[PDB]
Amino acid sequence: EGVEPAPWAQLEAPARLLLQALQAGPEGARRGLGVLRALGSRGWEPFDWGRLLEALCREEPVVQGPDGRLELKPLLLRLPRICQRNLMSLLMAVRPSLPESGLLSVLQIAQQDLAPDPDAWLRALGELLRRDLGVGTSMEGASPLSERCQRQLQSLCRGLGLGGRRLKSP
Amino acid sequence: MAVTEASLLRQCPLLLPQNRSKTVYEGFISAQGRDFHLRIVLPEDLQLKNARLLCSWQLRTILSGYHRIVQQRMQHSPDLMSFMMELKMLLEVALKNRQELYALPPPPQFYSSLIEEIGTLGWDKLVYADTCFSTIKLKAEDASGREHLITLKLKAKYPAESPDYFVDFPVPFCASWTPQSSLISIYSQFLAAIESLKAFWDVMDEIDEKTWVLEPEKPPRSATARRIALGNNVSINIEVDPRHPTMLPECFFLGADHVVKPLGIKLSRNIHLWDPENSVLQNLKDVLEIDFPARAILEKSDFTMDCGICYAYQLDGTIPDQVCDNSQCGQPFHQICLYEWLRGLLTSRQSFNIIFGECPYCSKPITLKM
Amino acid sequence: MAQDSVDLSCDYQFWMQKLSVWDQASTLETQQDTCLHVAQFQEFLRKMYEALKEMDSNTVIERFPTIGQLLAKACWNPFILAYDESQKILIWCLCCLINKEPQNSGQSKLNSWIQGVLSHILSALRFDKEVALFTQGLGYAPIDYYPGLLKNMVLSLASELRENHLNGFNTQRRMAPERVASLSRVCVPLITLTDVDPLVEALLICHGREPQEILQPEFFEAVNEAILLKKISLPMSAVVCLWLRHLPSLEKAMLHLFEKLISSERNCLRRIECFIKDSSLPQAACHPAIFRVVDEMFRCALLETDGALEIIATIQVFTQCFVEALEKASKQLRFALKTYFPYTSPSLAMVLLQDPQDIPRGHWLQTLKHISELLREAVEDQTHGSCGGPFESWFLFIHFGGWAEMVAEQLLMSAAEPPTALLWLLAFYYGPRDGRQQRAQTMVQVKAVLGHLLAMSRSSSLSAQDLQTVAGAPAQQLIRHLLLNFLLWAPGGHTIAWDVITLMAHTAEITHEIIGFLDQTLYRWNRLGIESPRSEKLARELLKELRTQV
Ligand SMILES: [Zn+2]
Ligand SMILES: [Zn+2]
Repeated sequence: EGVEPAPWAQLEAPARLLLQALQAGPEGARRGLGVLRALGSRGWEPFDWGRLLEALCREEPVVQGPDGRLELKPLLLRLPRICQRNLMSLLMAVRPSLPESGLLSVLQIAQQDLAPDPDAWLRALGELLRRDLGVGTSMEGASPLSERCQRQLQSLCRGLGLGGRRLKSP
Repeated sequence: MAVTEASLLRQCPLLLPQNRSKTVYEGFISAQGRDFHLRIVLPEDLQLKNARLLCSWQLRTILSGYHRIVQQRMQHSPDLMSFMMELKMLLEVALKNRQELYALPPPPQFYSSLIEEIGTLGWDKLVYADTCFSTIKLKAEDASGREHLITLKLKAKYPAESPDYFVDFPVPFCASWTPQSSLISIYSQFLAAIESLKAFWDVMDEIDEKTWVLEPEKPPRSATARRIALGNNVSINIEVDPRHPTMLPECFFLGADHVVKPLGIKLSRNIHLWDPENSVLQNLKDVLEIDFPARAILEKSDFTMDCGICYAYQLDGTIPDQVCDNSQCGQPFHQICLYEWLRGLLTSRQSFNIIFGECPYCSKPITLKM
Repeated sequence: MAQDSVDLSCDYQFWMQKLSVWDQASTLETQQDTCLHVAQFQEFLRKMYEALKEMDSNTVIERFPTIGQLLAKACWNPFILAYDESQKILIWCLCCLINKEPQNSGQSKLNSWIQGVLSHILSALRFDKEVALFTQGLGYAPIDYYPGLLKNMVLSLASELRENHLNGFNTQRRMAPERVASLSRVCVPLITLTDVDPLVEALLICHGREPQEILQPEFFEAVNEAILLKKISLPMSAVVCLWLRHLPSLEKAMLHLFEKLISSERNCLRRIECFIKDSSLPQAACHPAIFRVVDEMFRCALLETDGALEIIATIQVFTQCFVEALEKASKQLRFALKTYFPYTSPSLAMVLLQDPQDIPRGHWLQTLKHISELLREAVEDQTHGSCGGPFESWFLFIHFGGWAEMVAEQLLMSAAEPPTALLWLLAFYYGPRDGRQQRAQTMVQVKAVLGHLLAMSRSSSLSAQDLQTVAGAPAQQLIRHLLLNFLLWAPGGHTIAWDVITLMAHTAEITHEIIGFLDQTLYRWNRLGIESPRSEKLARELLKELRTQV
């Protein structure tokens, strides 16, 4: 009746194993790295990031919020929140060997443009991946942090004698 | 429009009301250039809590895996118009997901032009093409004499849009695609990337020749790390930058705490002597003031004897003991790790003190007795 | 001694009109709102306690109108009566309202009512019936089983969470998330009760398989405040889990480190190190998400101020801690440094990680002279396949103390024929974003200054005005720091240090700057085990006397 299958049920077995590993708390990202060396070791030495980053954007339906509202979510927002955070950490780790076309489709989801109740950690890891590609200078105040934190940190640094270095260039 | 008198026309044109009292609609519903048969009978009043909705078997097989959602939406949805909007949205999703089974290209542009372009390339290059003609894969050679592949994935419109290019080598590959460009264009870009990355390949090939590389085995071309072995029961891992390979790498040491310390010390003291005009090996040998072994054991190189969940030996006294009943996996585990793993999976079933499940790596029956 | 009633008499009506809404908190919204406002209620009660304490009962009618109703509503709400000291203060207030010698019957009724509410607080059986019957039969009172009962409820719930966690995607009873959120609301008032920490630790470790959070951020804010004030003492796995599922709690932790270096413990780097090590941030910053967020905040601060020595020294300390935690607990499967420091060439970091404890004191020069080469290449030859810019190479180079600070002290040792690469490094340290035309002028100024200082050192013990001449711009902090290193190094010092310090310390900012310099220098020496006791005692005395002037 109320049995729910795992949202990585229909995926390629190695991807399934990776997403099973990342589930496991803060040691999820290290375990993701161990998984990738344990597939470099096996018969399929390459790992199909380009297939996983399509599956991460593929949409399926859910009914959340009120009793009745149909909405379409991608995988990245449908799989467990610690799998999410340890994913994006692992994509920071292996960014150079990833296709940009897939990454940008992922980062657009992570940005969560026009959503209530966002994931601050997903948005922040989005920003930190954009900055590392070099397509998210963005000409904004788009920083990983909150406006609250950035303001409370201006408020304290104001109470300190500014240094003779010149790092901002007017 | 607001009312369901013109908004319904504009958003489902091929639904014709049979009856005067607009209660029986019949006809076709559109989704991604495809019309599906549909007959949607209401009761005497305007209520969807109970209604009939029959389909063609094409549409039923295409709405496989969403029947519950549609049934729920029939009861939850106020109006017919919004139900049709949701149904079109859902169809678009189903088709875009199962894009494999549902498609047809425009041959007069497609099938001929791709063969024309592959002839423009030369038929010594191409090595693979899929029966849907979606995937193709091409080959090229280095001046050093190395084979390097490039996978393309093509859409219904190949020349209109960019084709998805998948390539092994580690730096992100950038291909300026125009609608006027073609396979020779992207192939020239591929050869350009090859001749650029020549130096990195040379370094990693020299390592793979003259050292007992340990834990990548048959490494890909994307890999920048190479855990080299030296002496006995100590190794050094080495990550290399493609743009600046000959420059100093991030490097460190695994093994015995009493053996490793002088190596870190000697590295710290000699690290200023690195020079990016020689080779990595020819710099490492005079930095660490040692020579390497060339496959001191080539058969029993190493079998990772760790938990295969936590990747550690010695979790809280426990040892890797629980293994796979399989010749191809043989992967050890711990009781605790494997219990926490198997208690999750849906396949697993627990008797009194026994859990049967699938081995994580190979998905074969594995038994755990607590 | 101005108002004495008005603000308190307003807050009174506020609180009584809030208690009446709350009313035993048998729902979600009452519970959340209580969990928000309870702290201010505690302070309100302290002020009310002072007010009723200084005066006496039954004579005065200031707030005696509804004080009864207030203290009752407080008492029958258990989210209040389980917060830190709220129960103790409500007891105090009821003790103040009592009277020894009642005269009118109303005061006797009051005293009876006070005994009643006190009895409700301490000793009423508002629990399941049969357990009270059974215990009363066996001759056990509530005080000699409630502890074990609590203990057993807590273990039960904690096991249940663990089993709902292990049963991820399995055909079994799923702990309803209403219950998990309920427990998370209950943990908030009684976070400082030792008899509940298992339930906290279990809630943090047992994230489970949901896409949304089931706990609400009041839980996380509560736990974090308690972790940082040392009132709960969890293990490290749980505070990492906390950071890593509530990002504002990790920002709020890193701010609580900045108050310690801005306000409280300016230039007591031993105390900064003690706070950092007791905190879990080094251990937690081995997850790259957390190291990236931490460096982003360090960056914001390096920029708001224009290169504050206090933030610089704090970063150096943090980085040392983080390194000696990464080494400890990154044996198998460790992340590559370009994952923590992604904005630079890995070569440079792999040089700068190498500690100078490991190297002889004489071979520091060669290593610095090599680092200068790599920074110069990375800045000046800014071509594709390199750093993002000069600021990035600087911000890295600053993370690794020892090297950045040792520069001047090696210039003085080689002041005869100064190395141009060290001059370059020093000018880079005290100013990036300058350009070669500026850098050359800076370096030649420094070279002339080194000539004069070497002349003065190889001369006898001379005045302070001869030094103030060369001290007399865009290169002032550099010359100040170089001159301080001259004082500590040369044996001509420990005689005329005061004469120069007094002249240089015009303002308080220069005083703070010199204090920071000297604390950093002693931390550095005591760490590397390099010391001349003359310079140690000299610097300690100057620091002691200047910390009074500020
Ligand atoms: Zn294990
Ligand atoms: Zn197996």
